Amino acid sequence: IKEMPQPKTFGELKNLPLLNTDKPVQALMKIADELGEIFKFEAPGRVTRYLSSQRLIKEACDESRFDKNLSQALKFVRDFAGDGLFTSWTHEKNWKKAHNILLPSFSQQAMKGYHAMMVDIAVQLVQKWERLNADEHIEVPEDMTRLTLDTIGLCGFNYRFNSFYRDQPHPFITSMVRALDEAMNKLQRANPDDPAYDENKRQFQEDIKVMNDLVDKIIADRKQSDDLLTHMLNGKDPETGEPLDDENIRYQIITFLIAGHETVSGWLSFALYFLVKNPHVLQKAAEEAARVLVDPVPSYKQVKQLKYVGMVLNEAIRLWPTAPAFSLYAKEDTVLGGEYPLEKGDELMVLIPQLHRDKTIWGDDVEEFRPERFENPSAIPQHAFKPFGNGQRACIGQQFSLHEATLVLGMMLKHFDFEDHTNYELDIKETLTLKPEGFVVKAKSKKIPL
Amino acid sequence: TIKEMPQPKTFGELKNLPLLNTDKPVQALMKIADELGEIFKFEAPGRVTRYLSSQRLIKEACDESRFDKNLSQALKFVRDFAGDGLFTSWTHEKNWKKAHNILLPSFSQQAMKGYHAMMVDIAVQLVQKWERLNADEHIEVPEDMTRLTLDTIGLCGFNYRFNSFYRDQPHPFITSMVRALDEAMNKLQRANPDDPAYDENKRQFQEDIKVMNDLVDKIIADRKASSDDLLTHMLNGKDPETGEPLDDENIRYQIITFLIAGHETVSGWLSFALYFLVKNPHVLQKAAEEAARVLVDPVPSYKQVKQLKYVGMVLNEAIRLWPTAPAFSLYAKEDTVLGGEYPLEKGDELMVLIPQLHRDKTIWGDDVEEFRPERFENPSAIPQHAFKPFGNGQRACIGQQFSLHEATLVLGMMLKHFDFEDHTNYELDIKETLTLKPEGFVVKAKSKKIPL
Ligand code: FDE
Ligand code: FDE
Repeated sequence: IKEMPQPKTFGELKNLPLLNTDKPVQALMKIADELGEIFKFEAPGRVTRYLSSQRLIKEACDESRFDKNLSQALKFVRDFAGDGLFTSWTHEKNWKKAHNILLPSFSQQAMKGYHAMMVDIAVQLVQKWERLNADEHIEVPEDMTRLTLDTIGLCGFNYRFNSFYRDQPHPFITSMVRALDEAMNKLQRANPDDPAYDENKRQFQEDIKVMNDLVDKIIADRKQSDDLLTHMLNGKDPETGEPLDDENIRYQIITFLIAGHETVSGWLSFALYFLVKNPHVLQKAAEEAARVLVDPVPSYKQVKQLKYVGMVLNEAIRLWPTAPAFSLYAKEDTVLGGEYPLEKGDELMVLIPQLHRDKTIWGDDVEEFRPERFENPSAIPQHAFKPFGNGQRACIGQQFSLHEATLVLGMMLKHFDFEDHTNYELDIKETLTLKPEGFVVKAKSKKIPL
Repeated sequence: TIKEMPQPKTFGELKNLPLLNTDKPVQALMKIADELGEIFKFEAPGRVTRYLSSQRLIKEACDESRFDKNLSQALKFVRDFAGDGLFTSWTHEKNWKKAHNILLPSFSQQAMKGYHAMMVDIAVQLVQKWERLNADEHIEVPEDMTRLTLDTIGLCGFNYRFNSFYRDQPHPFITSMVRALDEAMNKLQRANPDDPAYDENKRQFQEDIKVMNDLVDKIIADRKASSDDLLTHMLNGKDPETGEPLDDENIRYQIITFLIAGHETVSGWLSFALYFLVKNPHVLQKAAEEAARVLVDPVPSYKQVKQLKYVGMVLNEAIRLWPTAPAFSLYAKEDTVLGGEYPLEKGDELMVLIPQLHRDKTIWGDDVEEFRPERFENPSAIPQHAFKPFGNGQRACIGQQFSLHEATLVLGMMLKHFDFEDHTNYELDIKETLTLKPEGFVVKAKSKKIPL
């Protein structure tokens, strides 16, 4: 039962200066590489422990001892998402209520309903790229969020953002980035009440009104369908017989627009990066897509058969998990790993990109992109691969993402050949999530019609 | 016949508490009363209470020899900032009867003639706000009603001007007060009060207590500068029974109590009164007939307000359907049997479900859900204890004369100066803090172009 490592302190500022970058998650990974499986991290008022090894995280994922915690990041995001599924505490009224009301919308059969609409937007993406003249290129992260925002909008709410009819980023997304960017910058503000932050605070509200105005436009377009929005309005709580409060329903819409398109958007962009940097892996998935997608538009069953594309997807999110961390707190007093005592209420952070690079589980080539590690999904021991959270607070849209990413990635491989014409150097922008910045490619159409 | 009491589904050691995990508990209890009848038991971990809905038993609960006002768990939570004020006091406490005798003079008929000028001040400000809206704009009723009623309690009670109509967003006192009242209501439904989910709530609650006290510190200090209003009786008056004036801790509680109770239920009341009228245009047209008839001066006099009797009936039929203070609690002085059927031990508590009492078919007929102001044309015809929107007995509402005069004046001038359009076909949505208000009620107002 020994003492815990800790990085450099700056007097009364503690460890806060060490995350004084636009890339805090990558700075924590360096500290993890420098200090190991666990280290203590102090801020003016907060203290947290970062876990990097599967040995300690395996006990942290035990729901008998640990419960989902709202990190200082989520408490700031709660300023515009409120008590929706992502930023809710487990033991507060609306998490249980809404979790059970929304869960039918993510069943395997609900996915069959989404498929036609997912195919709608994916065809729009293929048609955008097929109409590029020979000199033009593609901005990967921008066209992916065009697609992922449109999917969550059409399937969830029957609302058309028409992102492909906008050369500019969609206004909802542009202020959302600023709101998520603001939240992350507040984690680095020592004294958030300095007058210097008065422009920053007023812009922050300006961006929330933009997010709420769109939601009221989504609500006004309804009040003919059995989508996710019908379920928010109509589902009863079995114990009380009542539907979700209107203020919560606005909160869940925001949550799904954000969590339901950004992490999928980063995902697809990373998968395209690793393919275009590993050209043999790209032709093996291109062979599978040419084999399985035999129709002008894909069917639901065909997506289920793109086994190798799926492994590409799992190996990308292993290397770069687009939601990079989740937080826990100590239900009751306990000792961690038989060496580290924790009092009730002590907080842990699972550093997901560090868990997925644990040499002791994945072998001594953790940093290489090898999709063939997931040819045997069962081989990997429990709690070693945690890109979607843990337990009852794990990602509810866990199958929706996989189907959307697989379908979209499948059709791109069927219809285009991709050249990394600039020799792109991977640069990971951090909002609270991860995405490659300025990643561009060229796509020669294989001239297969739709 | 002595009989066992109805009780809805139980959820283990949580008892009946899961049933009220909603944003609108009073309308949920009206659903339970509708299905289990005139009385049911409701259990929570530490507490037990029985909810009454029918006049036959509620007239029995209104017997002051057997039952005395009880502080429900909701009132005990408000006591965290209302303290020893009139509303959160036990009848047997030293500071209830003391403060009651000191402040009751301020709500007399003789005081009412003095307030009339100040009420007109606020009311004219509201009229002028609506006359200066551009053609496309609309009116959010509860927000402008709180602007009116709060400015009224400030000026009439403390000679203090909140200037709520010179503000775009709510007054900061109003936001901190509602968040405090919202907290108090939500602590009632909460299973595990030490869960980390509630640290922000405890923080924010304390943040909201300091702002309400700071504002009271501004009112008290602003007088040490400078009258014969309610605050003068608080500071200078002495109790006629004991010859003691009020404790300085207690005076701070009385100012808070009157800021809350002296504007919140009147603003909801007017909002509902305006709601039912845009929904019954024959009733609305009849009420503007009387206001155009009686209010012949640019501003109304005290005598003219007392001559608006149909407008008053509109207000009474409004508050029957939606009593903005929806319940009050009682406890049993001694062991007694209620209705000859339900035995109660000494100290057991009761709750009066006022919107259900006002929905008794045995008293009001088979159209209790219809908005008919003409039930109040015959003042004597109502049975006793059938209409209890202002509490009971010695703990009844001290300002019901005050509220009625304020509400009737404002409702009267609105009818004289405007035509009201329900341009959205507004669907009634009743937000619950601990009181009742319509939430998103909006209307448009055509100026009748009558000068002031
Ligand atoms: C719609 C959608 C879509 C999606 C996607 C995704 C991707 C790609 C990735 C991801 C992730 C994730 N998620 Fe995700 N997602 C979603 C969602 C969600 C929600 C709602 C949540 C929360 C849940 C609960 O709690 O209930 C999540 C969730 C999630 C998580 C966890 C959180 C915490 O904090 O714990 C993670 C890690 N997600 N994700
Ligand atoms: C100033 C003012 C104004 C007013 C108004 C009103 C309206 C509109 C309604 C109402 C109500 C009421 N209230 Fe009212 N109000 C007031 C007040 C008051 C007070 C102070 C009280 C307490 C009394 C004794 O107890 O002493 C009341 C009170 C009252 C009541 C009772 C409570 C109990 O718990 O019992 C009720 C129900 N209120 N309200």
